[PDB]
Amino acid sequence: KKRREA
Amino acid sequence: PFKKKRREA
Amino acid sequence: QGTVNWSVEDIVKGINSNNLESQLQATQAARKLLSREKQPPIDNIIRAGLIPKFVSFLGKTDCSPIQFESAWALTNIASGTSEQTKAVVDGGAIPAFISLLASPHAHISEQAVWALGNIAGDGSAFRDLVIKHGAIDPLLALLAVPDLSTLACGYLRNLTWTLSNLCRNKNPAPPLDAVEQILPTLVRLLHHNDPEVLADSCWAISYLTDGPNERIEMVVKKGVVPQLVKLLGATELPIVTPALRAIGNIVTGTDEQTQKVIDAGALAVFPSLLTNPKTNIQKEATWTMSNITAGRQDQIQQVVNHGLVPFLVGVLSKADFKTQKEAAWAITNYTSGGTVEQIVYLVHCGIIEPLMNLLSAKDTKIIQVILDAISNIFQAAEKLGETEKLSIMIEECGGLDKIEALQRHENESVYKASLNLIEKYFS
Repeated sequence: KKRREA
Repeated sequence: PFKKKRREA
Repeated sequence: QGTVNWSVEDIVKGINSNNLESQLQATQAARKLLSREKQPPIDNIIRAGLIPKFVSFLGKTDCSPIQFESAWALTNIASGTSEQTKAVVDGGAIPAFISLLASPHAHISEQAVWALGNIAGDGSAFRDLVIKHGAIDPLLALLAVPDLSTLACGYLRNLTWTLSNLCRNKNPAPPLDAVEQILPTLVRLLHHNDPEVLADSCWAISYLTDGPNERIEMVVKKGVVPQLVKLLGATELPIVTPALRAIGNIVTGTDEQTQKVIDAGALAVFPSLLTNPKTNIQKEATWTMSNITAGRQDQIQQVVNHGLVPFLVGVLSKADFKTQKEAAWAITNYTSGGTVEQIVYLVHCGIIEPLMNLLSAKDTKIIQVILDAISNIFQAAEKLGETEKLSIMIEECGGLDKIEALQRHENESVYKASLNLIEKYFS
């Protein structure tokens, strides 16, 4: 569910 | 934060 | 009067003389072209063959002035394009600059630090070559004083900036063993009261906590989260920006790493971050909230407790479009992992109307995120026997006119989720 930085 | 920095003037 | 505005050919004539003073004045002349022209002729200098002459001047311990002038000229060439940095590296400059860190002249040791920062700053391969030549030990030795405040301000700013370039870049990340040598000094710079040292320290921590959860653990274990949260509340936007980035990276990790930032009181700063005049701050704060609402139900409850849901409703109503896209993610995660009570609370805060207004966006990723949220809200309506109420709300605000259309949409994921919300609810 978590989203890492571009 | 600018990866590279010139030493200017 | 003397060394102002020479041409490159004159510089070459001087550097090629067998006269150390003539070499000195032509070097100082090169340095003034490279420090005083906007658009310096770095390429002509390189094409003239001068880099390896400057690198040999770094070793003239007998003549500390030409050390400084050549260190300054090489710093500025290395500040250019990667091909320009490479010419400096190929000229043998790394080990020469590393020996100059031992110089008894502060202005020369400072310039060596500045040059190594430009080299390390080029990317992963040069960062890792500087580490391999052994720069870390003598760089950290320059900070081995009881009180950092006895060091000159510009000197300490340059060091911090270079340390941060040794932490930067990610295909690959810096070696673990470098990171472990550097972390204790970085924790110490993070308590130094100078805004530019605090800024670059937080950037360093932000590079180190981007990546896999094992990297985050090694930072979080150093006990820095409470100091980060304190920098998060600063009035200096150049501190707040990397402090927010570092905090945001930490909440991409495990539920236990996420709880450390909750426990340190991060959520109390979010009202100001979520209404910040700088759109980049709003964007990142909303990204960070989206990773917190991807957490456990008890972490969702702390967002609720701190009064933040109205702020997410506010940011979904009226923000720059990339900020709204992040608020959309925050809503989907909240509705996918929240309890039914948390979800009723969301609807009571006014989530439906701005969620529906965003279905007129020309961007397919957001539309899927929003349909996903609708469907999760409906499931909690199912569990409540209130799907009746919910469909009226959506019809009443313009929801249905929008969802209808997305049946006739050029994307499989879109028309399936919607033609199905219709076939199941509208009805």
